[PDB]
Amino acid sequence: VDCTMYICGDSTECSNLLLQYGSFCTQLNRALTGIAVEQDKNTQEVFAQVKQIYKTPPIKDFGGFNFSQILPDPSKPSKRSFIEDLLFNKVTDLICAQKFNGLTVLPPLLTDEMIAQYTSALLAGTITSGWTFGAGAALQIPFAMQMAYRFNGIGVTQNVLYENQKLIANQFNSAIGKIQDSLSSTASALGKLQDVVNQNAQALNTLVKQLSSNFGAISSVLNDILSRLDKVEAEVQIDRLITGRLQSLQTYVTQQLIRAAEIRASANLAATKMSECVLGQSKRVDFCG
Amino acid sequence: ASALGKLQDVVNQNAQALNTLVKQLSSNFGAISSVLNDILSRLDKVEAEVQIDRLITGRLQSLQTYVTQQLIRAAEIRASANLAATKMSECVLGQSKRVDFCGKGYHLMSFPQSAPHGVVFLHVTYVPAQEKNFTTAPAICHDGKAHFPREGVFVSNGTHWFVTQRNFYEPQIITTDNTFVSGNCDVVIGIVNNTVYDPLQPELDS
Amino acid sequence: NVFQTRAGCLIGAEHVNNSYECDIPIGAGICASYQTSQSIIAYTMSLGAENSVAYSNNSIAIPTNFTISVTTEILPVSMTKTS
Ligand SMILES: *[C@@H]1O[C@H](CO)[C@@H](O[C@@H]2O[C@H](CO)[C@@H](O)[C@H](O)[C@H]2NC(C)=O)[C@H](O)[C@H]1NC(C)=O
Ligand SMILES: *[C@@H]1O[C@H](CO)[C@@H](O[C@@H]2O[C@H](CO)[C@@H](O)[C@H](O)[C@H]2NC(C)=O)[C@H](O)[C@H]1NC(C)=O
Ligand SMILES: *[C@@H]1O[C@H](CO)[C@@H](O[C@@H]2O[C@H](CO)[C@@H](O)[C@H](O)[C@H]2NC(C)=O)[C@H](O)[C@H]1NC(C)=O
Ligand SMILES: *[C@@H]1O[C@H](CO)[C@@H](O)[C@H](O)[C@H]1NC(C)=O
Ligand SMILES: *[C@@H]1O[C@H](CO)[C@@H](O)[C@H](O)[C@H]1NC(C)=O
Ligand SMILES: *[C@@H]1O[C@H](CO)[C@@H](O)[C@H](O)[C@H]1NC(C)=O
Repeated sequence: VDCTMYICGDSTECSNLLLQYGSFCTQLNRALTGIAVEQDKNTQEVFAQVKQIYKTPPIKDFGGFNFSQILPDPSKPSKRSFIEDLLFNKVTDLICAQKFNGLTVLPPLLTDEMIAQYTSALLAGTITSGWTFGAGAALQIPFAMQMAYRFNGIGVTQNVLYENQKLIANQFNSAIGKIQDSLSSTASALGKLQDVVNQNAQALNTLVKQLSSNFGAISSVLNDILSRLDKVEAEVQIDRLITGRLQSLQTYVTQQLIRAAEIRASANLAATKMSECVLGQSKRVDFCG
Repeated sequence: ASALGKLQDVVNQNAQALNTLVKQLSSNFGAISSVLNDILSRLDKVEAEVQIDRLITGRLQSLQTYVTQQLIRAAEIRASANLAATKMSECVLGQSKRVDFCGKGYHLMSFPQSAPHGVVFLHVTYVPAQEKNFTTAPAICHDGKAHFPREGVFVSNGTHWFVTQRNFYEPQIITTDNTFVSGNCDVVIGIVNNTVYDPLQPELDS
Repeated sequence: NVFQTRAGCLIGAEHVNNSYECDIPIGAGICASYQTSQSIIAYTMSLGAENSVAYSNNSIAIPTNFTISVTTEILPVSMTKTS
C-alpha cells in the first residue's frame, strides 16, 4: 500500500501534514514488505525442497497404479495435472478499484506454471525414486518395490503387497477417481483456501470503504475540505481525516501481520508435511491423515 | 555474513523499531512543537492542555504501534523458540526419524552451538554418494515357494542374485537367513527363477 | 534499453532467452543477475536444473558409498528484552 497516496490523494496540502506524523508512512511499507517478502519465502520453503526438476519417464508402467490423474497433463498449455484444474476453477472489480488508491497486488514471485513444475518434480521423484530423492541423488527403484518398503514402514510385511498387488492397484485407482468428485461435486472442501482469499479481499474492501467515511471531518473528499474552507481551519479538518485514515491503515496492517503469522504457521505445517510426508514416510500417527 | 542473516535480521528489526520509536519523539503530531516544555513556556497552560493532547495522542499511539509490533514479533520468535526446543529435544537428545527436519540426508546427530539471541545446530547427516544401476526382482522362486528379503532387496549385477541392505551396497549370497517364505510362485509380479543357497544342507553332508 | 515483463516495465537490463537460477527475485519468475562488457540481465528463472530419472520396472540404483555432511542450521531463540 502507498501510505502517502492512500492517506492524501493528490494533495500536497494533506501530504505536508502527513510529514508531521513522521515515520508512520514509512514504517507501514517496512511492515507490509516484511509480509510480502516472506510470502515468497513460504512458497519457497514448501514447494522447492528438491535440488533438481525430475520428470516422469515417457511410458507409465507402475504395476497397475494409474497416475494420469495426478501427473502433469501433457496436453494443457500450462501443464497441470487433471486434478489441479478442478481446484483452480473452485477458487477465485477488485482488479483495479483497490489499485486506484495505492492498494497494489504484487505478482507472486513464482508463477503458477512454476508451482506446477515443482509439484511435478516432487511427484515425479516420489513415484520413480522412492523417498531417497529428498536425502540426495534420486535413486530409481521399481514402484512396486517401493510400496514393499512403505508397508514395512507401517509394519505390514511386504509379502502382503507382492500377493495383493492387483487388488491394491484397483483400490488405489478407484480411490483416486472419487477424489475428483469429492472436489468436483462440492465447493466447500477448499474453504480453507477460499477463506484466506476472501479475508484478504475482505479487509481491502473495508480498507477502501474507510476512504468514504467522514471521521468527524466535514466530508470524505480530501479536496472538498480544501475547496470549501480556507486552509487555516481546513488543517484541523484534514487531521480528522488523516488521523482517521492513518489509524485505519494500522488497523489493516496489524491485521495482515497477525493473519500472515497464521499463514506463516500453516506454511511450516505444509513444509513439514512436504518434507516428512511426501518426501519421506511419516511414523507420526494422524499427522498425514 | 549471510548465514547468520536470520539472527542478524532479528537484532536489526528490534533496533529498527526501537529507533523509529525514538524518532517519534521528534515529531510534531500536529502540535506546534515536538519539545514538551517549549510548548509550555510559549503559551499559557490552558492552551497547552490542548496541544499536549496532540503530543500524547501521538506518542501514546506510537507506543501502541511499537508495542503491538513487539507482541507480534515476540510470537514469531516464540514459534521459532518452540522449533528450537523441538530440535534440541528430538535432534540433539534423540535421533530424528523425521525426514529433513534435521536437514537433508538421513540424520546422525546434532551439536548445538550458542549464538547471540539464538542457537546454531551442526547437523551431522548421512548422505549416499555413488550409485550403480542394478537389475532387481521383488521375489525369487526356489522350489515354487517364494522368497522375500527380510531387510533389503534382491539385486543382481546381471547374473548372480544378491540381497543387500537398501541404503548401502553390501551384496550377500541369498540364503534362508536372508529370506522368508510366503505364498508361491504364481502371484508375485516380477518374481524370477533362482536357487536360494541353504546354510544347513552342506552342514549335514558329513 | 527497455523490456516489457509480466511484473511491469523494466529498464536497463538486457533480456536473455537463456534461463538460469533465480538470483535477484523480481516478479512472476523474472529473475535478474549481473553477469554477461557486463550488464544486468533479466530472464525467466529456471526452477532447478532438469533431470529425468532412468526408470524401468526392474531398475534399481543402490548407493555404494556415502558422505557425512555437516549442515549448519540457525534459529533465533530469544530477542532483546526491554521495558
Ligand atoms: C488412467 O485413467 C485414465 C482415466 O482416468 C484413462 O484414460 C481413459 O482411457 C480410456 C481408454 O480405454 C478412454 O476411453 C477414456 O476416455 C480415457 N479417459 C480420460 C479422462 O483420458 C487411462 O487410460 C488410464 N491409464 C492407465 C495406465 O491406467
Ligand atoms: C557380479 O558380481 C559377482 C560377485 O562378485 C561376480 O561373480 C564373480 O565374478 C568374478 C569376476 O572377477 C569371479 O572371479 C568370481 O568367481 C565370481 N563369483 C561368483 C560367485 O560368481 C560376477 O562376475 C559379476 N558380474 C558382473 C556382470 O558384474
Ligand atoms: C521359471 O521356471 C518355470 C518352470 O518351473 C517356468 O514356467 C514354465 O515356463 C515355460 C517356458 O519355459 C512355459 O512353457 C510353461 O508354460 C511355464 N509353466 C507353466 C505351468 O505354464 C517359468 O516360465 C520360468 N520363468 C520364470 C517364471 O521366471
Ligand atoms: C544408469 O543408467 C542411466 C541410463 O540413462 C545412465 O544415465 C546412468 O549414468 C547409469 N548409472 C551410472 C551410475 O552410470
Ligand atoms: C517390465 O517392463 C517391461 C517393459 O519394458 C516388460 O517387458 C516386462 O514384462 C515388465 N516386467 C514386470 C515384472 O512388470
Ligand atoms: C529470443 O529469441 C526470439 C526469437 O525466437 C527473438 O525474437 C528475441 O529477440 C530473443 N531475445 C533476446 C533477448 O535476444
